[PDB]
Amino acid sequence: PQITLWKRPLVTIRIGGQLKEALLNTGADDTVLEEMNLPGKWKPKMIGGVGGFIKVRQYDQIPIEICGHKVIGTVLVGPTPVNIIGRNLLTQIGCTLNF
Amino acid sequence: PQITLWKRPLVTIRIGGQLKEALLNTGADDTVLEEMNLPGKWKPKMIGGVGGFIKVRQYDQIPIEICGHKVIGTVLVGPTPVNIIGRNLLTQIGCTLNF
Amino acid sequence: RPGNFLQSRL
Repeated sequence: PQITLWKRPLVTIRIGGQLKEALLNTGADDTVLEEMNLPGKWKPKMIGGVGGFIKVRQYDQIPIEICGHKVIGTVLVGPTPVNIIGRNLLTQIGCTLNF
Repeated sequence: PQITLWKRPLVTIRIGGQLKEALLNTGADDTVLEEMNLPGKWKPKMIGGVGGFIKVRQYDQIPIEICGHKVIGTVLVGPTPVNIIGRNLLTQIGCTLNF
Repeated sequence: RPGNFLQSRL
C-alpha cells in the first residue's frame, strides 16, 4: 500500500496470533513493542530519542505480520508508550519514503 | 526521490538561512529542531518521546526548505538530539510510505 | 546512543 501521513501511520500487526496496533516509524532504528511475553533468549538494551531512555529486552527471529507481510527479525520489548515498527523491519517489508 | 530505509533517512533542510541535517520521521507528529535562535513570537509546549518529555518553543508560520521543497509550517525548537522532520511537514512535501 | 525518535503532541 501507499500510506499518506495526514494521520499517524498505525497499522495492525500480528505476532504469535496476537493482534496489535503499531506505528510505522522511519525515525526509529529498531522495533519496540509494549510489555509482552516472547519466546527465546534476550539481552537488555537501552533505547531513547526525544527525552530520556528506557530499558528494553531484545528478542531475535520474531515473526511479525505487518499489513499482510510476514517478516522475521529483532524485536525489543519494554515500556514504550506506543508500539513502534522501526527500520529494521520496515526494510524487510520493502518500505520506502516517496515524494 | 524514493528513499530506502537501510540508513537513517537524513535530508538537508534550510531555516533562517541555516543549513541543517534532519531526519524524515513518520513517527513524529511535529517538526522538532535542535536548539537554535529564531526570530519571532513563540509559545512554550511540551512534547513526548519514547522515554520522556522535552519542553520546546513553538514557532508558527515559519518558512523552511526541505530537500528543495519550500514549505511553511510550525517548527518546535528544543533539546532534541537530532533534527526531526515530522508529519506536519512530510505531508507538505507529498511524502508517503510505500510498500 | 539515541535511535528511536517517536514524537508525540500532547
